[PDB]
Amino acid sequence: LAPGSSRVELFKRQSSKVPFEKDGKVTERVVHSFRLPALVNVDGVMVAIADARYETSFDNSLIDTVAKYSVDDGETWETQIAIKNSRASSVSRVVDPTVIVKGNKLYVLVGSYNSSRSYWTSHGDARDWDILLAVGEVTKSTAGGKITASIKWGSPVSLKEFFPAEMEGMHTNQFLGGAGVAIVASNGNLVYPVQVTNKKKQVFSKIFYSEDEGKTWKFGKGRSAFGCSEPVALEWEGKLIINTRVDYRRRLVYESSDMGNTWLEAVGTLSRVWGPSPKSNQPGSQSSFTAVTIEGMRVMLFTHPLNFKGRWLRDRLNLWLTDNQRIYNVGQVSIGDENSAYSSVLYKDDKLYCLHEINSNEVYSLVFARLVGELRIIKSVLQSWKNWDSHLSSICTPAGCGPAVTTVGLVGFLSHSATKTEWEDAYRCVNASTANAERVPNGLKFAGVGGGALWPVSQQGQNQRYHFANHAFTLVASVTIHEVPKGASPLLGASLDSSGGKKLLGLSYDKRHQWQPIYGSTPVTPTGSWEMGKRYHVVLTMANKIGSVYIDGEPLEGSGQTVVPDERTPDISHFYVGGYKRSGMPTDSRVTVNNVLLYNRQLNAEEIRTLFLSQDLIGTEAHM
Ligand SMILES: CC(=O)N[C@H]1[C@H]([C@H](O)[C@H](O)CO)OC(C(=O)O)=C[C@@H]1O
Repeated sequence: LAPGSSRVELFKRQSSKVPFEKDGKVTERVVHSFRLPALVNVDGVMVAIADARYETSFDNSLIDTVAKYSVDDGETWETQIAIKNSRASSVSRVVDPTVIVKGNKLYVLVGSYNSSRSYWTSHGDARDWDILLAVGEVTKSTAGGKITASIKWGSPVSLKEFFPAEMEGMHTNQFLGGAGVAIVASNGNLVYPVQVTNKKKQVFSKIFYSEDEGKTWKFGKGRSAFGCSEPVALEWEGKLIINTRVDYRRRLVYESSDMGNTWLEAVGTLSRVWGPSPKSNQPGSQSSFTAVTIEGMRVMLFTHPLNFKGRWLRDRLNLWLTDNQRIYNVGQVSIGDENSAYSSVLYKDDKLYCLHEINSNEVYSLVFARLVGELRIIKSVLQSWKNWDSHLSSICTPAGCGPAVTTVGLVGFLSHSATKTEWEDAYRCVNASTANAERVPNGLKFAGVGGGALWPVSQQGQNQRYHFANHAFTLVASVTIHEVPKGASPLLGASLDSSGGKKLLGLSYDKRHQWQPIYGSTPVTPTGSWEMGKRYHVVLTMANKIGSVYIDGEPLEGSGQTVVPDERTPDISHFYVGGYKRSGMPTDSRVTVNNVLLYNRQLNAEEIRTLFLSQDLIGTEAHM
């Protein structure tokens, strides 16, 4: 982790002690491993909840739920056991503690097991399982001229009575919380995203919520796909966003406007973006996923390990920042190549913290980190986002003023800034690589075999921030052709393969001064007319499997065709700009490209016409 940042080993493996209560007797007991961090703020007191695995890190062993709390931002802590297991056997355990804060109360939901030695999803029945809720009340005193906190943990109550034997077809077996930190919805509901099994041993996610302060609970009727576990959720613009774990696959993300009655995959923003390993073929993880306000902008924070080592090692814990449009990698929170899987991020009084695991030889500690550097970076990126959105929106468009340039769904913008080999994203998330490029105001001039710029889509590798483009996009640019080509040459497009030979949608230009719009695999029909040196406005749109190509605000003749067979979903390799950037491709595009914009939707007619009219006003050169 970053410059200026620091940590301590707070929950220390084989060292920290907790008050182990059995049969009315308490003994300070050393704990082998601590896992499943949840870090929250209750009325100014920081509270950290986790598993205390007494003798071993094996999942199916002796576990109580431990809590530490601090009134001085983590400088000093008191320690308690928030929830004890049944003591029925040497493997009795309360597990996957999931926390909600409302007023001065901490709602903690745990699974409770008595004697099984096997993993929960493997169970053929529910005989060893219960689902419990404990409430902790947090009070503060200023006696003695100091702040003293205390937390009184009530007895756990079983919520089993609220679990229906049947759901939309299936028969239910067990459920648990998704671990970490859940929420109170804007309407006051307590909301836990939960992981549920059926008699087929399939796992799936749902919304489990209470409209009466936790006295009664209900299930939404919809669900995730099968295979989605450990769900984590936040509320964004009136809707729940449910971020799920999928072992051996990319993470799936869903939105619901009705407490889980209906679930829609968020294909246009966050779903399938985050991979659980470099090859997305290893176990997933628990993730922190919260909505916060920083310097007045509403955003989301998300953590997940990169897992270069594989299996459940889960090294290299990374933190991400997004506004539901752009997706920025803040960086690695953990240190070196240490194993570091589960985590919890907290933003309190304009300070950022992380409670996370470190794992050596299957012995786990939780470190408590002060993310000083990470918050500095975050605030710089958010400033950049605000500044450019402000710039675009402040432009008085050719009428007094016409309609504003749209920033809604604007994800990336290539304009004046660039280096010898990169065209820089003004929004700072994804740069394009270049070859044979010369800098010019608000863009690049390209020439020669192998020339052009490449804006990676699936090529981003593990984490694919532009996976929305396989469902809808609008890509815009101003282009100027300097030489008549020998035969069709490319200007702009979306490629389905690494070379650019198989295109989803694109535009090329030919020796007869015609345009060559390319609609999927359809045979190309040249059309319209172009002139050398003239600056043209180009827009490619794709939505609902149909692509269109506009020139100067006007649809090329024949635009509006099918570019995706309704069976399949595309896997776009990259966008190419100003050529293919492939030496293996024989084309030589001699062109200047300025002001490339990528939106995560199909722009409408008015929007398209406004961008056309304000071409010469949107560049970044004059304002840095
Ligand atoms: C009850 C239980 O076994 N929980 C385990 C959990 C589980 O797999 C998931 O919460 C449900 O599918 O996974 C992990 C894990 O480090 O990957 C830690 C927990 O020990």
